[PDB]
Amino acid sequence: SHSMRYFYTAMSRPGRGEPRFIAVGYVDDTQFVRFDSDAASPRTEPRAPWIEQEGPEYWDRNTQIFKTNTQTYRESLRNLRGYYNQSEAGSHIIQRMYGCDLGPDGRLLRGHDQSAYDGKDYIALNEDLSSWTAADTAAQITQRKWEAARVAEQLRAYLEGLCVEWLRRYLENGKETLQRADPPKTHVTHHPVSDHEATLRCWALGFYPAEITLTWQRDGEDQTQDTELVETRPAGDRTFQKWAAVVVPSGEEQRYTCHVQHEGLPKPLTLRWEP
Amino acid sequence: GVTQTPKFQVLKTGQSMTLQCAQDMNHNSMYWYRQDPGMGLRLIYYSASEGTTDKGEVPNGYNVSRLNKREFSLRLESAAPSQTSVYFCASRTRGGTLIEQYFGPGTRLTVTEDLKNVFPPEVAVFEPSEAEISHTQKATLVCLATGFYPDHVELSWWVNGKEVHSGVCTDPQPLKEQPALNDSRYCLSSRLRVSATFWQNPRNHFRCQVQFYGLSENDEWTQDRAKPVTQIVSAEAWGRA
Amino acid sequence: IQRTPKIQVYSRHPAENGKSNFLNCYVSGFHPSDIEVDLLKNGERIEKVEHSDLSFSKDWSFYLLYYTEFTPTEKDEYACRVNHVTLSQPKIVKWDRDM
Amino acid sequence: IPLTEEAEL
Amino acid sequence: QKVTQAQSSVSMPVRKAVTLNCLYETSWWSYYIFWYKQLPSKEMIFLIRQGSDEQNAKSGRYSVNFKKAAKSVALTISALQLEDSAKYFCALGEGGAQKLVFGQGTRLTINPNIQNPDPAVYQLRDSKSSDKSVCLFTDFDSQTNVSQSKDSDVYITDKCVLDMRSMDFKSNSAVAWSNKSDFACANAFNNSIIPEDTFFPS
Repeated sequence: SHSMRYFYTAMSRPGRGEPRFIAVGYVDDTQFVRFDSDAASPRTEPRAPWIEQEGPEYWDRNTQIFKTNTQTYRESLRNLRGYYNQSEAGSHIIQRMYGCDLGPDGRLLRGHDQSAYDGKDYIALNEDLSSWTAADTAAQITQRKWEAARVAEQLRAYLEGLCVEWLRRYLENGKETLQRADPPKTHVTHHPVSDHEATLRCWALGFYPAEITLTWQRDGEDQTQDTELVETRPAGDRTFQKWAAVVVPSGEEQRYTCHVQHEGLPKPLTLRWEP
Repeated sequence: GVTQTPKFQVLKTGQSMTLQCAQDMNHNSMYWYRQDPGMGLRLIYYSASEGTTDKGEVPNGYNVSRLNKREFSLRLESAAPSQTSVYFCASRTRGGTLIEQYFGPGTRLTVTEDLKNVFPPEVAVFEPSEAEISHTQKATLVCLATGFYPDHVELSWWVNGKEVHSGVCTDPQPLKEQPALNDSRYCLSSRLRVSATFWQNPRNHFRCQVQFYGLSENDEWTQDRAKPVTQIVSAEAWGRA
Repeated sequence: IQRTPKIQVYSRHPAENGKSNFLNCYVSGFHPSDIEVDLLKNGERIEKVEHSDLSFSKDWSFYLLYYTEFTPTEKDEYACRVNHVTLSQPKIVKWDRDM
Repeated sequence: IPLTEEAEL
Repeated sequence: QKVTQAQSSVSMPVRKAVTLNCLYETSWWSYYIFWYKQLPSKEMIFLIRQGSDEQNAKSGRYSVNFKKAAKSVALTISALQLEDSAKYFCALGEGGAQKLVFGQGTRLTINPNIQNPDPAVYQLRDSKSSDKSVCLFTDFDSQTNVSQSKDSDVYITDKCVLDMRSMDFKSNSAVAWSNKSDFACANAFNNSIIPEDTFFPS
């Protein structure tokens, strides 16, 4: 279920210069492009080896788009400041996520386009790719303008067309990394915390993509509410790490098993603490 | 919409001229194009928004300035005959699908080596043929505007206090009186056809009116003939039994 | 509208005394985007520390990865220093090889 | 590739 | 060229349909094609747009046959009216900037249905203000074409369609004039192929 996503950030900074526009693109959990208008001569830069297979026109054209976006989001920030009757002295941020989910037939499974203002939902393209959900009265102004401008029709064409076509292209150009799931390396540790309790921590290291399920079971019963589960974290080499811990009564450790589900595993793993 | 001034302009080789454009549609993207006769439009400069002009993207012989959100200017710094063209300004919205460009009415600009080449039209109205009236019970008046340069004219027919369009046909483009020449003067013909009974009433008043665009009061003129300034040249006819 | 950052201090590879590795500090779940992060070696600011690009999660909160090359010992103690508009005093998280 | 052109909010 | 309109001129009777071809070249992954018509006043009128990621465009009497692989984007105008006579331009707008590249255009002439042809050449009355003699070729069927004169002192204009709206009457005409004493309407249009039944009054 591959996907392509772009994440846009535009932040106003009155007095400290023009609004800053940042764009990053992802195929699944792999970042492949970056644009930051804060550079002296801003350019789109590669963030994955396979995107460097594109020719010079690709980079020039992406830079043109993102440079234009820098100017367009400056106007959008002014518009929203007017919608909310906000002062010209405060700093505000627009965030946006959009992209396509690839179905098994090589065509669009689901399209996405969501925006936020100051960290709160603002407007979103509905699943039919033909209508919008506005969060508040201000976003209903954007909705009316985008209904008349037919923005949903533009987005639907992109999501069903170029987004799918170029995601399939990237998946091919980098299939030796993008289409190779890396299974986690796994082990279980044991730490006493009292005379009668101990910590069982189940580790998953070096896996890709980030999607994974680590669960503890006691006599085959899920221990979700009792499990400390840290956020999946990046290793720095495009792989990820995660662990799950449970505090158990001393002497029950054999009743506890760790279950690891990941795309790179031939079969789901069942792990125990082995003294 | 998109407005442009001036609508017509004649220049001597080496003169400067600034063309003005404005759009009231809240657009950001604006354009200057030029159209040589018989050709399509060709881009001169694209202004995505207010800001400093990239002189490296401005073709030689032109200056452009985005004055504000609405106003966009194009200057010929030293007019050359090859810059004879119809200059179009355009604007568009960005985003969505309705991104087609709105064009201004254009500036029809002719550059000539000597303003002694500029002549207003002679305008004459020719009354209907008696043979046409008896054969068809209709009456066709013909208006001829001849000997004008540049080809910057607007012809209209006026009947009993109104500009009319029914029964009217004007040539879509002028003809060169001497096609083998480059500074040739131009001709234009137009017809107005009415019923015999309408033509036969002497109370009916027909007028062929040709707005010509030429020199202004700021231009110098040393020739002995009248200064060929922008002016209306007209000819009239009244019905007769 | 403010969200305080989470912090994780860890290594790219399992820690071994004397073997080269990477020291990671992962800040996430914070808002707004302005944040200050410094890596510490026994309290001293580790010089020349890189960081990943700025992105955000599905809940619009931001996250960044700060990393540097280092070499663990049996005595060296590392930590991460983070300051944010939601923190009165900057919070310090010491590195635990089992976390 | 990104969306080729952006609308103002 | 980057945009090619291979038809220089097209004629089609009223109430019928016409297809205007356009070929383009581009390496952009995203673009639009636009069709405009231009009036003799030089006014540009937008007709229809075709996005590279969109299905075949249709807008009223205008439709686009978008063959993306062949980069062909022909415009079809159905139920033609006399008002459709104009010069039609195909324009390519690439990427974000939309710096339009225009074809050379195609002049479309919609011919009226002359119900009761009465081809004739009439001499109009001389103007006391002018030295020119004027002849009018009129009421011929739309199958007749008007050629320029072989005499340098005789000027001839192309055929023109007028519509007497209150009488539901359309007629073609062309004008010929000269100030020479050897000029006569009996020979004004000798260089054209005029109908054999053309009326020359006494």
